Amino acid sequence: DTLYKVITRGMVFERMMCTSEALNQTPDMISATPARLTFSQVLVQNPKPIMFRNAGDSSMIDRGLALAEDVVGSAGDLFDYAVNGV
Amino acid sequence: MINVSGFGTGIVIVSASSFPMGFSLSKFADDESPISSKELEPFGYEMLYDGGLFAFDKAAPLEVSVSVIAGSEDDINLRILLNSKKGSFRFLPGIIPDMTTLVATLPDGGRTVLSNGTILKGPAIDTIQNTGRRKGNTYTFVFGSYLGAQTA
Repeated sequence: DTLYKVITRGMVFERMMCTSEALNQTPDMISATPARLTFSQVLVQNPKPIMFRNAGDSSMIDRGLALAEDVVGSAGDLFDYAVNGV
Repeated sequence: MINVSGFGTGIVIVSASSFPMGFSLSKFADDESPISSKELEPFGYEMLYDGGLFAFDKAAPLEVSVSVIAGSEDDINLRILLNSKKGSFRFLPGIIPDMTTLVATLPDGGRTVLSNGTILKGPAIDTIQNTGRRKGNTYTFVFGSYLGAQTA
């Protein structure tokens, strides 16, 4: 889920995820453990997003053609709970 | 006034099957080094690319060379040790068959014991030099358990 940013000596990269890991256990080293990792970049169009600070001030997502899914208790009782308060 | 003499050194070597009781070493050759060992190298280091250092552990054995006068009884005993085979006699788990334990005594009084190891190599027959002297036979051991004994 998380995207990571990597800062080497002078070079800064963004949108990376780890893709590998290779531990090693050898008589050459007992105290420590030599490891070799690997990262790959997530490629996306429009690398610089555009953001609005107002939630109402935003565009319109589109959700299409779902089902009413029914499975509901009753008609009168739910309304008599919703307006009478209980 | 520090005494670093080697006069009076004695060694006892005990085995698991060949010499369950052990024998003694007292006749040390003249031309060769009577006893010596290689450097113990139990640590390592790698250099990071920032510019720093990193130190760790690594495995290290211990090797000893012992020389005797050719024709002595101790040479016969050491040749007996060298002639045995690991594939022979019994087998039981995890003992490095026929452990040889070496107990060395210093003229000063300090004692050291080394275990978990076996003989490694040595001569098979005597050799004659240009001057008509048989050379001093040498034998190499390997030890895995340097028991930290340096007591007075």
